[PDB]
Amino acid sequence: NPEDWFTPDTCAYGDSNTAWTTCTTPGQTCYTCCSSCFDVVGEQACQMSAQC
Repeated sequence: NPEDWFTPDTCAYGDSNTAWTTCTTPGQTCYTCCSSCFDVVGEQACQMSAQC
């Protein structure tokens, strides 16, 4: 679940919500943020949910 998979050690975000939602919206970092803000478990779950 996308609170759990959050890796703030490398995500410039303090909220797993704001993080996931960045990764699933057009910004500077949509789909790729799934990789650079979540563990591999959250990555695939985000990269399958991430539509810019």
